[PDB]
Amino acid sequence: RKLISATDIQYSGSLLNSLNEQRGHGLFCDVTVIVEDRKFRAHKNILSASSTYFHQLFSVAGQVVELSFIRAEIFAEILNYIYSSKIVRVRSDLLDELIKSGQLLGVKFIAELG
Amino acid sequence: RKLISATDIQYSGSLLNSLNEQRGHGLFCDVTVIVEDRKFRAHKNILSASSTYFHQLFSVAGQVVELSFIRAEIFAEILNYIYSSKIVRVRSDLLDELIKSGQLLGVKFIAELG
Repeated sequence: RKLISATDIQYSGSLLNSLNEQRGHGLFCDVTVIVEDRKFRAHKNILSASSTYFHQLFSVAGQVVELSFIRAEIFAEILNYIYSSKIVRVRSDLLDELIKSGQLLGVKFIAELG
Repeated sequence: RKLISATDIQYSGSLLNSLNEQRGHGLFCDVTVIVEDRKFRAHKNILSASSTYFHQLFSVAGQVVELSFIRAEIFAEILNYIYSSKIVRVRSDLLDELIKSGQLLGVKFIAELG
């Protein structure tokens, strides 16, 4: 008569990495985000969960969203984070800009790097 | 002239928890799994990433999958893990059974509790 609990310390990382690979190939991706003229394919369940702006958007029909006021390479970073929990070796000047796009999109961790 | 990296230690947990809540309400869920006569709503991107059996299934059309040889309450646990990275206070006798369903579904961490 006993209870067992187990935690998979590596789960989160492998999941996220599989999910990031999925979006690299468009696997299971149900939305396309267009920034400047670059198109990012992605998963609504992930963006909704992690972004208050996308949370708002995806409570209604929509397969395409067009964003302004944010550069493609900056948005690329927001996604990389959304799909890894990390920003990695970002250059110090792009930071202020990155922080702002996090603010616009409601990605708390990016918004609050300052 | 400098590079910045940041890691969000809490990201994985919040993401997973938001995702688990989503499936509790069927939000963004694109598959239904029927075990015994219980129906579980879920996300293909998550199950594909985490289960080799579902990975196989979801490379083709299909909105419903019917499983046999696995009890509902046992499958419920596999999902809870898939959506938390943890099994929590599982009773010791159900374990052997849980391990087997992990084997059938190809959920490495569950398969390898022995």
